[PDB]
Amino acid sequence: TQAALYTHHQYIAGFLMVGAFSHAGIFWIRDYDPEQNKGNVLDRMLRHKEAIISHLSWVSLFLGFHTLGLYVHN
Amino acid sequence: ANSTLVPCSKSPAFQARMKNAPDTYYFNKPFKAYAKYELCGTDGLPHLPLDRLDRATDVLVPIGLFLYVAGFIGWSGRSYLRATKSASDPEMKEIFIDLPLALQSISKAVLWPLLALQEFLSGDLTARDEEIPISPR
Amino acid sequence: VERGSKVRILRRESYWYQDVGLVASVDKSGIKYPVIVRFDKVNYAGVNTNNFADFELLEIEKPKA
Amino acid sequence: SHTVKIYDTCIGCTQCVRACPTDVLEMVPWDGCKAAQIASSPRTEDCVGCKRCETACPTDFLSIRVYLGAETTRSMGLAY
Amino acid sequence: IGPGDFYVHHAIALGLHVTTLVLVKGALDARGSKLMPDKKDFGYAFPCDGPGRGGTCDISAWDASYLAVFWMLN
Amino acid sequence: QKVRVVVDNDPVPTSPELWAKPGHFDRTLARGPKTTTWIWNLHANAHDFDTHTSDLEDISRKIFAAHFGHLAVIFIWLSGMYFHGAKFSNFEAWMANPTGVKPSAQVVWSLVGQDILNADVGGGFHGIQITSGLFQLWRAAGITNTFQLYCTAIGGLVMAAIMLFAGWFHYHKRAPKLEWFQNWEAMMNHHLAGLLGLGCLGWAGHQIHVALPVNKLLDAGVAIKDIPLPHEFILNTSLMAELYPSFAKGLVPFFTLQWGQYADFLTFKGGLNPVTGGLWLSDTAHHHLALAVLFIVAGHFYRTNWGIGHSFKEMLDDAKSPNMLPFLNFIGPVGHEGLDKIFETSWHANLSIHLVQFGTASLLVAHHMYAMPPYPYLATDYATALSLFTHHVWIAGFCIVGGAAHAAIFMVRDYDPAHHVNNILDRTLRHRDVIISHLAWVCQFLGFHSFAMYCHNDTMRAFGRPQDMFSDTGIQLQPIFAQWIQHIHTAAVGALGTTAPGIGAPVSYAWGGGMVAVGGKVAMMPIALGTADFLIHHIHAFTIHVTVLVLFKGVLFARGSRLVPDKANLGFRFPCDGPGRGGTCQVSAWDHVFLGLFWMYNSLSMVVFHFSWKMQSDVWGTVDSDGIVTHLTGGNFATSSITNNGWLRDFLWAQSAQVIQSYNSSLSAYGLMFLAGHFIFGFSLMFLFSGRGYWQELIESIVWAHNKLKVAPAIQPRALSIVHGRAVGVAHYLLGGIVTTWAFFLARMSAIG
Amino acid sequence: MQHVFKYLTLAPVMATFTMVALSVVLIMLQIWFPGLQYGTYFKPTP
Amino acid sequence: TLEGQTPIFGGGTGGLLTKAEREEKYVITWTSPKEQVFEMPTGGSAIMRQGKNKLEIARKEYGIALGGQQLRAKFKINDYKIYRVYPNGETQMIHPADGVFPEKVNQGRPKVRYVDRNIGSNPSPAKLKFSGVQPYDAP
Ligand code: CLA
Ligand code: CLA
Ligand code: CLA
Ligand code: CLA
Ligand code: CLA
Ligand code: CLA
Ligand code: CLA
Ligand SMILES: CC1=C(C/C=C(\C)CCC[C@H](C)CCC[C@H](C)CCCC(C)C)C(=O)c2ccccc2C1=O
Ligand code: SF4
Ligand code: SF4
Repeated sequence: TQAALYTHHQYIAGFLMVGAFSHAGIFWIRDYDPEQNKGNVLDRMLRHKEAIISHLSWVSLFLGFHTLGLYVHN
Repeated sequence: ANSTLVPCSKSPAFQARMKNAPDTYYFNKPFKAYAKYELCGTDGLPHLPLDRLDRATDVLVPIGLFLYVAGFIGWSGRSYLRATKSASDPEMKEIFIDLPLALQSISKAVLWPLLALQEFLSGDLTARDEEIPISPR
Repeated sequence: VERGSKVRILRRESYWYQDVGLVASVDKSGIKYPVIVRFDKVNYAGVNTNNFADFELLEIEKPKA
Repeated sequence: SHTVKIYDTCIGCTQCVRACPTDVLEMVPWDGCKAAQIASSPRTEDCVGCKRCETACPTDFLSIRVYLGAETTRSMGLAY
Repeated sequence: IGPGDFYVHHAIALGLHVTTLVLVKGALDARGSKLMPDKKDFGYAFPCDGPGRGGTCDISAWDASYLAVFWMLN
Repeated sequence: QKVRVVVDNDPVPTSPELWAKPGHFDRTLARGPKTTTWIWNLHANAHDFDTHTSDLEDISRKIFAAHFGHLAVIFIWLSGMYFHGAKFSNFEAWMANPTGVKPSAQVVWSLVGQDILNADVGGGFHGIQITSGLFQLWRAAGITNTFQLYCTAIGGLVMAAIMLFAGWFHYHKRAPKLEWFQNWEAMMNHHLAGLLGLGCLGWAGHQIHVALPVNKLLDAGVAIKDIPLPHEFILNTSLMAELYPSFAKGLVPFFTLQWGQYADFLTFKGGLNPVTGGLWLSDTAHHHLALAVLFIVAGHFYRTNWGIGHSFKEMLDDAKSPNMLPFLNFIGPVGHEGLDKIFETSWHANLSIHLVQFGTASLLVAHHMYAMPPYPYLATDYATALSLFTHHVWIAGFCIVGGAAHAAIFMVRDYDPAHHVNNILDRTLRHRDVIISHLAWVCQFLGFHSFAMYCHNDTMRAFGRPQDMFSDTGIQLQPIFAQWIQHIHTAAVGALGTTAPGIGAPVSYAWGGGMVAVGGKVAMMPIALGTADFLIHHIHAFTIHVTVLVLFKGVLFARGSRLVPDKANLGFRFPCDGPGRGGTCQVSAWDHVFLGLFWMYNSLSMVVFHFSWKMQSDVWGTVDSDGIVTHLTGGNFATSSITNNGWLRDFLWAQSAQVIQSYNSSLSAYGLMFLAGHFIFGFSLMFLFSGRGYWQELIESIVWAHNKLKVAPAIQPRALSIVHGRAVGVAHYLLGGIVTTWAFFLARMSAIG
Repeated sequence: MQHVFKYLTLAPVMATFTMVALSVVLIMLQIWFPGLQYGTYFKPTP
Repeated sequence: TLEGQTPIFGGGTGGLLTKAEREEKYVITWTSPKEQVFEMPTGGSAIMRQGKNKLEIARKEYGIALGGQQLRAKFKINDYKIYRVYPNGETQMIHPADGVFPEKVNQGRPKVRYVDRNIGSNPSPAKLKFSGVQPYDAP
């Protein structure tokens, strides 16, 4: 029961996390208009999206290279 | 102070591994080094803790050694790339290595930590945001 | 802008947005996009030339001589 | 049917019309470009949505755009 | 916890950061990118933009959520 | 007069200037790189000679010169095997004790603990146990010492240099005309009588004069040092007379057609040598001698220059209605007329046929070498026997897929509608919907009546209803036709009655007639077929038919279909024709090869799994003094292979114990490669499941970071093309899966074989 | 011969020389000093 | 009715289906200077006659591919026409629409589905919510 309950709620958590970002993307296309959000904190995020995505790529690359590299070394 | 980690020479589990090890080049010297310098867990294998004020050089030496080499490679590539931007056909200098240019870039990259510092201070390290290709928002 | 000028593209949807091109010719007629600009980097279609209007360009370096 | 739109950045190179496999596009007189012609899409009911016209368009960004819409027998390319 | 727990947490960190990278990149690029500057006019879920401009398979923001489910499951 | 040699003199200067011009062979690539796609395109089009130029004569010259280069590569590889078997092997120790020494010809250095891979293979030697069967091949050839292997290694390097010089000479100095390459009759005559015929005759001479006397002494038990060198059997005729009395009367019986007196060394026994478990070398000598005569006779079949012979064009023009059999006249009044145009101009069409027949030859090699083991101490070397069958099965599958691939290339590029007007090729294309629809149906019928019956078995077994299963103890499916063939072939030799009286022993003991044991291990015994064998054979029929369906749909629809009628104009290799018409992804003939590779892998994986489990379960094993055989897996196949839970548990889970527990042992490399194959398979899945649109957009952000630090490259980074991403995915998928099976097979056989 | 020298500066050729040289340096480091580990580099042999 | 004689063809499985009799059908007619072999749009080879020819095709793309990539490009035939034939017998000529090939500019052709702006000036979908207007159709 303990194993089933932990796995059940963790997997549901993963699906809910995916859905939160999925409907975030739907918001950008359907509901976001730059005129009413000009200059605010939501607009600033879109303005440096390249820095956000590239740095997320760097963290992913660093973790993947060294975690896998240390596993196969062992 | 961490108590579950003890010197490997004092670990009974590590000693059992030392005697059972094969008598080859790969085990005679390395076990002697591990016993004197490493800390071993209950399993008898060396463990690397980051909670000791002492043996801080054992952490900083490999970290600094890598960061210098990695920065050396990066600075060599960066300086070489910026040198070929002034050429008429920069793409051909990326599939054909310009050896005199590469040697100049490598020689300067020895002092890359100093070069990068003046590069950042003079504002020549980064390009301005509005002078960089970007996608529509 | 004029022939030989160095310009910065301001068209948002252009592949060369905020990039630098070289003016090849300017059309004197009343066409919508008379300025022809050539670029060192090709776009995703392999094309390195495009037509722009005056308000979509920023002069950053006058032509030589 | 699919929707094909032509924007004012067209240079009248007729490449999109030549690439269309179902004769959706044709070249019409115009005054907005040096070629004195612009692409038109009078027969979008025959458009399959292959986007060959977009591939042939040299302008940046595209002067011709295809927006896939409601699917019909001929827009799905069905011989049956 | 010991060294074995150290490596698996960093593997979990790799999974969290990559799944976030796929989702965030899809959300922030949902409105458009250099490859497709007018993505917002095509909606959240569309197949592609054809083989032109090098090919645009899995370019929609829906496809990023599609790809992120694989990483979320992993 | 018609057949003659015409060449050009110095057609291409020998200069290294073009070495510094990458992509010179292509007009687009010659301009230089602008994006990273240029680099990939340079390697992808490197050997596509028909896109370098439209001149057929120039293309053919490139084919001829490149083939010499590949021959040089093979000679270097062959020289390596002989040299490593002469310098870093235990070949001499193995020859003394073939049944107690594991062959080994690879020795690793000791730097990072990898010397643990130097296994204790016996004979006072430490190294990696090889499974290529080189030692058994060399012993059958009469090689007894490492010096002879060393000489062969030197000869291999010399032939490699000669091959390399020939390619340069026949491209840069004397390049034959197009008409030279179009001599079908001359080429067939020379390659039948001169290549196959004279090679068989030459090897028959080596077997008779060298291999037979040396191996006869070896099986008699005399030591290596006491066996005279092979040339002594030629000089000292008395030595050959003692072993074979017929050699005392010279060549007189051969020239007087009294060949029956040669029966002492040209035998017709069949069966296996009891001492070694391989085929009788005297049997193979008569086999190759008979082949030499048959091939040489076949080499006088085509008319070259003296009026005598047959013409290719006349046969093909005659094979049409109403000149065919009454029920074969449906091929139409044109028939094979016009097919000669294909062989005049299409290199791809010939490559398609030849790759297919190399698949056929390699499949026959795999099947006929385990049931009739031709080398001494090969059958009882279970690691080598499994490796040889598996290797040549995989080679055949790749060759067959290549045949279908270049068949589709011919259709797109070389096919001319004017040459094929109502002929058989035109008619085949005109009822391709008949062919594909029937093939699709039979694939569905085979899938339901082969695999879904396994699922029926799994459900019945889980229900606790074994009586309702398809098994020998439930609802039986006896392969009566295959069982009947085994009885006919066994009774043919005397073990529909005695139809081959001259054969003493059964042609193969797999069909019946008895068991052969060599070193306390089974060499070959009858392979009984039951319900489990009925089910698994129809699994092979299902997987093969589907693989045919994928490839043959691509070839028949390469020019176009009802969806995209102008696919030929789009080319052989293109990603799609846009999202229109509902979506036209993977319509190209190349994508059918890409999909067919997966189905070939699926088909062949079950073939080598069927071989591995059945041979371990019912053939291989140890024999005690009483003649009782205990098999490697103890007869699991009959009851466990009828469900894929049994395949999952008793084959994959159970037999992976060796590879999964190989850490801290000499087999640990197989354990590492077992995980390595699993990694590459999962790695390939992102190239197959994703698209380049996502990756190009991701590269945009990364490029922004490099632009921010003034370190962006001039050669603009691009995501792999749609086709390139598919090629990477299938390449890593097949590599990962095959390597995983390779480690799984070899680790187990190196431990229990 | 000048074309051969230009070919030797090709990216695949130079990369192969660089990787081979680095692998050689790393390989000899394993031969001369096997078993080097974090917390052990640049320390005398006991 | 449409005049012309069909090319020599022994039959095939890529021809017309129920859709031809139920919904619509297409016919391509042309004139050739000689009798010669061409490729059928759905596989196989056919022989076009000396005089005027008439071919029945399931889809309009078959006629455009045959007339464009084969008749004009290979056989230098430029007088081909494509008709749409309905089951009730109504026939309309659809290619070329006005007697001039679409790739050649012709006077009198109106601008259809033209947007008087660059593609980057399309309004965001948020401003057109619940209005039923797509951004590319916005004025
Ligand atoms: C009896 C004559 C003869 C022989 C033996 C061959 C043999 C061969 N030809 Mg060939 N050919 C011949 C006549 C002959 N040809 C004629 C008359 C023509 C013109 C119509 C051609 C046109 C032709 C083409 C167009 C091509 C070949 C190719 C090949 C090779 C096929 C690959 C193979 O099976 O590897 C066999 C592997 C071997 C190691 C065989 C040995 C190779 C050497 C060269 C044989 C030397 C034999 C010689 C008599 C010396 C014997 C010494 C000793 C035994 C006494 C093979 C070496 C193909 C190839 O790969 O070209 C390089 C190819 O593309 N041939
Ligand atoms: C006698 C055998 C033979 C010959 C002469 C050819 C010749 C040709 N083939 Mg072909 N082919 C063959 C067998 C053969 N093939 C087989 C058996 C298959 C089935 C797999 C194919 C499948 C095939 C396809 C699908 C295509 C060709 C194409 C071509 C043409 C271009 C060659 C090319 O792209 O360079 C090869 C260039 C490469 C970069 C390939 C090398 C990469 C390989 C896959 C790596 C393999 C991994 C390695 C073995 C193991 C791991 C290595 C390690 C480092 C990890 C050329 C006419 C292409 C074409 O356009 O034809 C007109 C094409 O699209 N062939
Ligand atoms: C409270 C939670 C919640 C709510 C209210 C919504 C609501 C919505 N989502 Mg959403 N979503 C959620 C959670 C939620 N989602 C989560 C957790 C994820 C991550 C997996 C997503 C991922 C997601 C995507 C990727 C998309 C949406 C879309 C949508 C909108 C249209 C729904 C649709 O496509 O028609 C109804 C859809 C279905 C009925 C789907 C069929 C069922 C799927 C295939 C599951 C397979 C069935 C499975 C075997 C058994 C499930 C149980 C069975 C009883 C059904 C709608 C506003 C779509 C949208 O707005 O388009 C622009 C869209 O593209 N969502
Ligand atoms: C085993 C399977 C597997 C593996 C290893 C990866 C690995 C990776 N994926 Mg991935 N992916 C997979 C399956 C897999 N994926 C599947 C099935 C999907 C669903 C379609 C995805 C979807 C997906 C998305 C959507 C994204 C990734 C991303 C990434 C990268 C982030 C992790 C990282 O940087 O680590 C470090 C890198 C690695 C661990 C890769 C292996 C490096 C090797 C081992 C180095 C060896 C070098 C050696 C000399 C090579 C030998 C020579 C050879 C060339 C012949 C990484 C390259 C993200 C990315 O690109 O972020 C930057 C990203 O956005 N993937
Ligand atoms: C020329 C050297 C160079 C330099 C200074 C950088 C610098 C950077 N890269 Mg980068 N990169 C390079 C080459 C280089 N790259 C190459 C060749 C590739 C293709 C494999 C990549 C692929 C790449 C990705 C996918 C990502 C970066 C990222 C980054 C940023 C942080 C992470 C990092 O250092 O990369 C770590 C290094 C790598 C990921 C691989 C580079 C290793 C290559 C093989 C070394 C090549 C050396 C070169 C041949 C030297 C020749 C010089 C000679 C002629 C004198 C940083 C701005 C990340 C980013 O945007 O962060 C914000 C990111 O996500 N890079
Ligand atoms: C029917 C052909 C045939 C057969 C059955 C054999 C059989 C044998 N050879 Mg042999 N050989 C042959 C032809 C053949 N040879 C030819 C043509 C040459 C070169 C001229 C040689 C050269 C040779 C050497 C040098 C050696 C052997 C050896 C052997 C033995 C080891 C087993 C083996 O090679 O695999 C058996 C192979 C097969 C079952 C299949 C391969 C046969 C060919 C490739 C199939 C051709 C048919 C094709 C698929 C259809 C063509 C299309 C059609 C329209 C015509 C065995 C007795 C070895 C030995 O001494 O053993 C003790 C050895 O050292 N052979
Ligand atoms: C295990 C996974 C799996 C399965 C079951 C299938 C099944 C099928 N593939 Mg397929 N495929 C797969 C993986 C799989 N594929 C993968 C990974 C690839 C990538 C390479 C492909 C690539 C591929 C191609 C390229 C082709 C196929 C084809 C086929 C069909 C072959 C005809 C057949 O067997 O009909 C019988 C059907 C089955 C055996 C499926 C299982 C049925 C179960 C066991 C019984 C169900 C009982 C009952 C009906 C259930 C109803 C209950 C109700 C409540 C639903 C069939 C639908 C071919 C095709 O369509 O030919 C006609 C074809 O051309 N596939
Ligand atoms: C991951 C991925 C990419 C991204 C992959 C790219 C851009 C290719 C990258 C190749 C690299 C640059 C080759 C070199 C990698 C080596 C591991 C580097 C060795 C470095 C030494 C120092 C060790 C695609 O472009 C793509 C396109 C279409 C379908 C699927 C995919 C896909 O899955
Ligand atoms: S291809 Fe583009 S630029 Fe050329 S005519 Fe068509 S829409 Fe205008
Ligand atoms: S292959 Fe890619 S670009 Fe082509 S139709 Fe399919 S998804 Fe779109």
